[PDB]
Amino acid sequence: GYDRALSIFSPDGHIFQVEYALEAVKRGTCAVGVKGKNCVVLGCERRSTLKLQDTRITPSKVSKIDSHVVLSFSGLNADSRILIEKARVEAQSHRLTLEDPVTVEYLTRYVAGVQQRYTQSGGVRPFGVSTLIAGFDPRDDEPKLYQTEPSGIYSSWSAQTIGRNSKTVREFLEKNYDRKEPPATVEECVKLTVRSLLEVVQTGAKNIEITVVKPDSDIVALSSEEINQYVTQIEQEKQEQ
Amino acid sequence: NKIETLDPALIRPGRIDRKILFENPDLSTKKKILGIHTSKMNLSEDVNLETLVTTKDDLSGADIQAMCTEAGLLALRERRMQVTAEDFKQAKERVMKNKVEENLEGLY
Amino acid sequence: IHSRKMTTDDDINWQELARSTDEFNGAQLKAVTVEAGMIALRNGQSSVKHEDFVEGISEVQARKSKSVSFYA
Amino acid sequence: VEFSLPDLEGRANIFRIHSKSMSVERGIRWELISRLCPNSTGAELRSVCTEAGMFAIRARRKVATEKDFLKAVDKVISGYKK
Amino acid sequence: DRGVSTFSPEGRLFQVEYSLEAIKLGSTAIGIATKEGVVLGVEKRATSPLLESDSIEKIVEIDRHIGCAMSGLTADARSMIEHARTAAVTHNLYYDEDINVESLTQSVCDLALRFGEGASGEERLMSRPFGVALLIAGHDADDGYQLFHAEPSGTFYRYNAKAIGSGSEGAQAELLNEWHSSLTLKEAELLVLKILKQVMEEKLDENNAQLSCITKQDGFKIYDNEKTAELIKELKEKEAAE
Amino acid sequence: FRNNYDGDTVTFSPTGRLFQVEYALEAIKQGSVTVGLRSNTHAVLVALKRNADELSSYQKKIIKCDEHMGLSLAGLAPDARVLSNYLRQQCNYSSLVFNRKLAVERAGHLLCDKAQKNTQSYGGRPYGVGLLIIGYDKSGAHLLEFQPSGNVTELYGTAIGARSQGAKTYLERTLDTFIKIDGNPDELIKAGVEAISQSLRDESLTVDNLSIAIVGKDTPFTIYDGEAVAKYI
Amino acid sequence: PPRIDPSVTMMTVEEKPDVTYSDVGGCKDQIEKLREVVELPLLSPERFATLGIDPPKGILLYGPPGTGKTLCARAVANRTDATFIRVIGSELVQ
Amino acid sequence: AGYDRHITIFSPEGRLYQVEYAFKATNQTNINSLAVRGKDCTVVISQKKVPDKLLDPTTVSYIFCISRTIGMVVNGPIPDARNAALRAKAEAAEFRYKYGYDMPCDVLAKRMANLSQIYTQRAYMRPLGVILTFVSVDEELGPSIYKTDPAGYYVGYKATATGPKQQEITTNLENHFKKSKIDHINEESWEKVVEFAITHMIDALGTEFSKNDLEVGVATKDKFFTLSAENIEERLVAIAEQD
Amino acid sequence: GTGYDLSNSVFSPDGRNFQVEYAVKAVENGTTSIGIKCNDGVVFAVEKLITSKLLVPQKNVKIQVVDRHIGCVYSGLIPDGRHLVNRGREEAASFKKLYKTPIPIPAFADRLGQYVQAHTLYNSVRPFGVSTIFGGVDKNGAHLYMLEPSGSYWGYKGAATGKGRQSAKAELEKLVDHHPEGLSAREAVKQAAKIIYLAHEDNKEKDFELEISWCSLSETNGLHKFVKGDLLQEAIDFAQKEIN
Repeated sequence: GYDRALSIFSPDGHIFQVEYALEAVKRGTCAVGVKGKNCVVLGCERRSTLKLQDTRITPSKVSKIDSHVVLSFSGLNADSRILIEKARVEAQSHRLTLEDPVTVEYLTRYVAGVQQRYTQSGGVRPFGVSTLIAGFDPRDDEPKLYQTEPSGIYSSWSAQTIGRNSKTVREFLEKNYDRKEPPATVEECVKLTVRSLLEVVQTGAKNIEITVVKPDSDIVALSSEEINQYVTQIEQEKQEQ
Repeated sequence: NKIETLDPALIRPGRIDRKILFENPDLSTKKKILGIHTSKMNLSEDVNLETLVTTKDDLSGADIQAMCTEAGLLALRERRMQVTAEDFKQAKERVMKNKVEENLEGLY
Repeated sequence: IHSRKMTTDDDINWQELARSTDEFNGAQLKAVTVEAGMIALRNGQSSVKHEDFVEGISEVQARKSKSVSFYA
Repeated sequence: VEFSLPDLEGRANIFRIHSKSMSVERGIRWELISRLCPNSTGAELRSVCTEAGMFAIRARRKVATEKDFLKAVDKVISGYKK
Repeated sequence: DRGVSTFSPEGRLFQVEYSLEAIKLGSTAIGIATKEGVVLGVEKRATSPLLESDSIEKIVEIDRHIGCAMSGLTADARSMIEHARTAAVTHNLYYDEDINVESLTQSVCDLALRFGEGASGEERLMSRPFGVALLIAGHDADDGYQLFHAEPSGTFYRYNAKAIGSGSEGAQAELLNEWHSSLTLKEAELLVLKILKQVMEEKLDENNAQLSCITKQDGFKIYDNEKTAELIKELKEKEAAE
Repeated sequence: FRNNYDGDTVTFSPTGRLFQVEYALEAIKQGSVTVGLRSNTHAVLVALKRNADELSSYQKKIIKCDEHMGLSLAGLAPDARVLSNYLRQQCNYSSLVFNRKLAVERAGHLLCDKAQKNTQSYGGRPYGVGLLIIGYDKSGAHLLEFQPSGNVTELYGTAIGARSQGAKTYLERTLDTFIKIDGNPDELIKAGVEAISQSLRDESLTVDNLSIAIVGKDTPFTIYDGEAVAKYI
Repeated sequence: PPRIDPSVTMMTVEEKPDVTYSDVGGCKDQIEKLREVVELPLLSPERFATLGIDPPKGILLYGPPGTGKTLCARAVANRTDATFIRVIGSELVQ
Repeated sequence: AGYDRHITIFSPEGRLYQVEYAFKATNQTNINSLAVRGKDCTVVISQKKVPDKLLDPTTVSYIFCISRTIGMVVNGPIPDARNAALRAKAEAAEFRYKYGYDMPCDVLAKRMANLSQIYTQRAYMRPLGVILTFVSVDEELGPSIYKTDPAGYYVGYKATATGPKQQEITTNLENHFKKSKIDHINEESWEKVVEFAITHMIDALGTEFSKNDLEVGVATKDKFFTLSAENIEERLVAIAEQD
Repeated sequence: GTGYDLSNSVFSPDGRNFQVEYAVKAVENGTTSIGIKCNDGVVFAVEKLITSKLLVPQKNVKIQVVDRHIGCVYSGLIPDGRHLVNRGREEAASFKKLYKTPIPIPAFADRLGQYVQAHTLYNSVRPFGVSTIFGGVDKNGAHLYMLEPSGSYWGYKGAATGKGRQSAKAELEKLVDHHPEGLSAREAVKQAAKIIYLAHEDNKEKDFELEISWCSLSETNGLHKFVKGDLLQEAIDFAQKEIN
């Protein structure tokens, strides 16, 4: 029985553990994402310093909770992995009793609800990772992308990016994307994802992972050569002037 | 460099409202610092200022001056008055690795 | 003693003003005479009424100060 | 006499006095301007009026409109870093 | 450093005084309780233009005749809503009756004391109380429409017009001369929307502004972006002249 | 010294007193004021209700834990319900197993047991609130003044909160008056009005600012509100 | 003494300042405290001789500088038409 | 910072400061007691201080009774003494519950050794400010003395001592045993052993005491008791004759 | 390195707990209490601080009781002294549960002693800052013990603690030489009232109330009773004449 409290109230009215937990997200691996009318795309990166990574033994940064539901995170890897297992166990329980596949709205409030407990319970450290929950709903083609935060507050975002140099890359997603006219083509959502990752990490042929989510329980994982094709088309057309 | 040690009465708020931070130099500013040192420094026709600034740690004015300084020592040890393009690339990696590399890799 | 320097009608009752306060030293009781003496000047009165001393005591000082909130 | 930081009601009349000298749009509200800035020393409020007639020039406005005070107050808040 | 059980020399707690600061740094929930109903409204305060107003909801529904809002930090609000609906929905099981709004407020305030270092008035512990301010409304068959305020300290009062969050000093200052005894549903919806536009930083729209109404026969209702925009244009036409 | 000796309520002081125990008394003085009186039969609790705005209501300061027994709180409002809920459980336990009304003397013994445990073990804190408890049994009326430090004393009548010494002035000189009044609930209420009137430095008590509760042998515990107290104003 | 330096004009002497409400508006508590000990004796001092007491020998003003602490003395001196003499501590140190 | 003298942790010098301060609390009462062994029996004598005239000499005892055989001698405050007294009487009873015969002498010293370690090893328990001394007659080795310190250590002793003056009492006991080349004292009757311990006690101290200023424990074979006020007075009169 | 008084388990360099020494100071700030140990019984006496005339006599009594055969009195904080008696009363029924016999004085002495010594070991709990004085009559006789906040108690022919214990201990020692054999229960009440008035010199700022209770064999037959009737009236007038 470890009873020692952690979360307190700062003189300004905030929590010290919550403030420093969000700093680990901005200092972690940056991950972008977008969603169109019929599709949603979640991009990632890989450290270019020392790369021995083999494609088979490298764990994917975007976890798959359900056939039509995907889960990505930018932040602490190990603290997120515990919630990834609990999300898949809850997906089994939600499909068991209720006989319904887990949705994005239910998974968001669950992860935000679990993270909320560790913040309000003395003796456990709150998580320092902010997960990005995406995917579709049963018999629904509308993409649901909800931003889960370590504090427990969640919202919906069409284009959201958290990680290093986040304030700079978010300015590109506002000009290159509109709320009233989202791209209806699954290929256009991939091009908008690459354009956001070219301003952070140079090169990045095999260092970028892009996951495409399709309706009717279909997920197409782009290989290393398939992602490089979209990189060449954008870089050659960016240099026209 | 630090305004915390200055006299707050000497600041006289409302007379001076302008506090300008420091911004990192772009590709254009870095070529200006190189043009001063590489002017007298011997360089072949394969030495271009755009290649050196392409891959860089975004060094300040002190490390950029030290980059061309280390490149001159490679020619002195080999007893040659003409510095090739390999010395600028070799000296660029040494100064880049003396500032930030892995940032003590971590954060799970 | 502080009421001797103040010019009044000599209606001050020492029993009523003593129980109206809580633990005031010799320096704090002197400030009550100064505050209550200037209250009558706001209404244009030269002398100081005995109820003006209560107004200085009923004024909020040294205990709750200007903070009234939370429990009540 | 003890001095304290002025609240939303305390700063409501402060910005209205300083705006009387300058010529701005009278259809604005100074109670919202004082709400954007938290509790701060009154000496720092004078620097806000000096920044009101500046950003308005960038917008090609000889007078300070309602949107001019939005970017002017948000500029001095991040400068204090408190 | 400093424990949660340390009392201030004025008879208060340090952690409780700092918990109220997070309320004034959040959003503003404005509501007014009238005889014909209760009108509630909030501002979502979207920083980035890419934020959608569909996911964020500051006004939930505990019961058909009972509803509440939230302001300040919205993280700790989702926990109390689960416990508030627990003593509410199950009240139809135990007593088979609509739970009193005042009785529901007492259950919310009793769950804000769960903090502390774990002396036992209760079994399981809690790190810190909820830093959210809950404005609780509702209607019953006895006293009529009731509007309370759930504070993290546990004190609660019945307010006819209550604006929590950052609009505590700004909105309540105008409620003195703009509120009186006899009120209608049309005057209540326009007075809340007019104050909501004045307390908001940017221009008010149908997204960040979401209103609500409390009715006896129909119950708790939510106006969408289309119905909210109807009151926006109607307010500008009536306020254009004088 | 000062904050150096406080890690908790457990740590002592060179003066033989606990600072954290004394801090609970400050919450009673700056809160609401409550006045009560009794002689041989009935009891009249005069309590005041404050608020944070003129458009708000007045929170009830009188908790009813029994038909023949009641109390009044001056202090923290939500923290007083914790002690009353335990009192309500003891009344139901005494009316079920023992099938006997809980006496006022034995009620105060169970109330002080909660605050003493929080001032003993580490991590606990006492919840400062004033308690004036009344009631009637086969002996007579009993008014026990309860303190958050565990102190309890039976008195004819007393007052706590702001201007507590002002209301005790009337009860001291009239102590030989109201004790001879038995079976007259009207004069017992009028005596409490004159005691609280001298302690008011703010304004007069309206219909919603005056809460009067009375309990007795033939008359049960009733909470007067609205125009019920207008006859004594 | 060889102490005479004709620098004594370094201070700022403003007779009957025209500034009434600048930083003073919005703060009620600071106004009422300076009305009894300044405005009244500078207007009708004869009532204080009958009152029996004397004004305080000093007024302690503590708080953040430049917030209107100095302008508060100029506001109360407007109705009484009093000469405002300010001694700056920065120029006072020599 | 100062956590070395607050809670028990490994110090840069390798010493536990919190436990060492408990030894200095043993000398607060200033009680010097020695334990000697006869042939078939063992006799222990402890000092008794009565500062207040209102004290009851029958209630005040520095030597308790664990059972009909094994005794206990404690030097220090009574609250820390009863902590080890309740466990010693319980563990002696728990032995015959799971076994059924009498606990030996060295067993009780080991049972109380691990318990005194719990105070030293665990930070939330403070070490006792008393020293345990157990004397009895073993069914095999005969007379034996086991003195359990608050440190949790126990070893066989010929004749031990405690208190601030233990250095002077030990010196007297060393010169006596080296001449006889035996650990204990050889005597038939147990009454003469009481006079033997008093002789070495007076020469080490240098002062005399009354019947109420001393407490003489006597552990015989398969029997244990404590001399009353009239029995201790008889020992002081009997030793007055001859030597 | 200071901070030895911030915990109960931390020992001072001299080997004396500071929290134990601070508990004695709390006794000197409370109402004093005395006691008399007779042959066939024991006598307890304690005064009360009178704030005003609102206090109703013979209602709130600081003298506790254990079953019918044992009385108890404490000097110190109110909640600390009353909670310790509740632990002894609940455990007294457990003794009659298993052993069927009424609990004697020596069995009740170690009953309260194990709790006080337990709070000094655990730093997370606060020890009792009150001095408990209990006594009664058992099969072997009548005994009077005085418990201390440090958990130290022994036999006492008289018990004096609190603020006025300095002048109270002098009178208890004189009664031993004046009556080496024993003392009657009726005379002990009159003698205990004079000791209370002797310590009243520091209490002269307010009024006083005397509460005396005793339990004996040949009179109460092992029953805790309070002094009332003409026995209390004659005891007050006897001590007031000797004190002045």
